[PDB]
Amino acid sequence: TVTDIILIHGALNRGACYDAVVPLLEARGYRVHAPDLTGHTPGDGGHLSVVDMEHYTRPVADILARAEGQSILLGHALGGASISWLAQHHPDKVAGLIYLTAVLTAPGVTPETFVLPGEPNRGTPHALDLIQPVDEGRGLQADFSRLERLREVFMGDYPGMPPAEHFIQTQSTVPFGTPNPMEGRALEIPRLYIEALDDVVLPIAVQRQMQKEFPGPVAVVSLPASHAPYYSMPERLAEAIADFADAPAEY
Repeated sequence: TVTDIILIHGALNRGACYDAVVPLLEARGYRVHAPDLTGHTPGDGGHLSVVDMEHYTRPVADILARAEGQSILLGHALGGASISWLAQHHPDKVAGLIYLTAVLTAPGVTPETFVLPGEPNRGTPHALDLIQPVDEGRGLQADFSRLERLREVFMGDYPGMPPAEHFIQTQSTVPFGTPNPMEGRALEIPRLYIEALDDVVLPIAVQRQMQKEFPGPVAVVSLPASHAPYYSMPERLAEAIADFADAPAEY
């Protein structure tokens, strides 16, 4: 029943960031997607172009529409906020949810609740520190005065640096404010959390707090990884992805 797997980029990234993995999941027989979200394609308008989440996530919904059977939505970092939103609006069309060191918020809880300082086990002080407001506050951009610091925190995973086709310049604050609207059939959908144990953007302590705070069971797999599992262990990540799309409920 599960024909398609859809990989979804986090803040200030692009679908290309997944290139190490797309062939590995194609091998296991799926149709593999790594779209760019609205405002994440150079020359598509940029961060200000994105009205809301329905508009931010439309490129995936388009795919989900064209799927032949079921689909699996993976999200990375802020990408978790998207697959949660889509799950509620296409629960017929998606058969499982992967949150790859991603933001998973209980219904009604926004992603900033965990990005911002809070108790208990909430916030990402490294990420707020290297990501600054721009455009009178309606976009976020990295802090290029500290490039090596940017690499240590976000690109540590890359062997050796990541290519330019992986990132964008400024990110819309739309997914940050919009709460998780999941309900009903949406919550039936199986859930798995791949957590990067060595992530210091989104620290393991915050990763578990979200699983705990989320109503209902979340299956869990654990990668000894930095911020990006895909860069440093595409195989290990690809396997645990394709084992989940083989049988999401049992897994």
